[PDB]
Amino acid sequence: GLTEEQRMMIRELMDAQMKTFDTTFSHFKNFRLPGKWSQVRKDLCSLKVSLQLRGEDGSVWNYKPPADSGGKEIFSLLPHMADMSTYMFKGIISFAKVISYFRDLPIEDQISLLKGAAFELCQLRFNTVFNAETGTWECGRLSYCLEFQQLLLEPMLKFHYMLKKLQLHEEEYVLMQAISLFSPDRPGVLQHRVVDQLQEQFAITLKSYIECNRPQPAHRFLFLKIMAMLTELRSINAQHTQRLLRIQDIHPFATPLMQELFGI
Ligand SMILES: C[C@H](Sc1nc(N)cc(Cl)n1)c1cc2ccoc2cn1
Repeated sequence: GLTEEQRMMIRELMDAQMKTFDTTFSHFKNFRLPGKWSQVRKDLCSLKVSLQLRGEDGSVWNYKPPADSGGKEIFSLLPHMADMSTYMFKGIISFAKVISYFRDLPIEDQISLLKGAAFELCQLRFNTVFNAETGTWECGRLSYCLEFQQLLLEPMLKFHYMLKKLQLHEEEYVLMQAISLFSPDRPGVLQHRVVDQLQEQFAITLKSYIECNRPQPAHRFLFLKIMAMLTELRSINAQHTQRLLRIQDIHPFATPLMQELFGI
């Protein structure tokens, strides 16, 4: 069964998540909206989605993006998306700051862990508003709807659908976020021991929490189907840091906060 320590660890996680996650994005506003190596900088074709705003008043605005052609007109969705990253990243920074195990680390190590994990916890805070029947991320009054339902050739997508299929609980979707924020192997971490011991506690609690609350055959090898997911999320996260730095190197759009995160 679960111990008192584990129960208190999940409760601090769940608490921090409640307090710092706006699942309806009420406080997301005043954000922008669409009015050589380039070769590759057509990295934007992979992250292309149609966007929908409802008002409230009953209105609907819908944006359908263009087609890679000529050159520009594809950046037409780099300012708003950056606004969304910034809204997200701040929720993720508040999440970390309000966990005692995190506030206890030295400042320089908090900054290391945030820069390693911000993406990963976003993409997780995002799987839970993902709708895999319609392929869309329901962000409150905002929708980002995916434009062959077999092009999960896109890592990110192939990872959103897989994750979704697991039907994790809020306690899961939370512990996976601890496990990923506390990675000892992140550039610039000093207290590599403490952090490794912390991760190790978060894992064993996830594993107990599953063997305690999921006896069904569908849930077998789950804890591991989950750990491998995280290992994968680390890779997608590298591939996109890189992709994102390319776009930025030729068409600067990162907010200050994203500059801090990526050390620009
Ligand atoms: C906002 C980013 S895309 C993005 N595009 C850029 N050009 C730069 C940056 Cl920094 N981010 C995003 C949005 C959603 C919505 C659902 O899942 C998501 C995962 N990531």
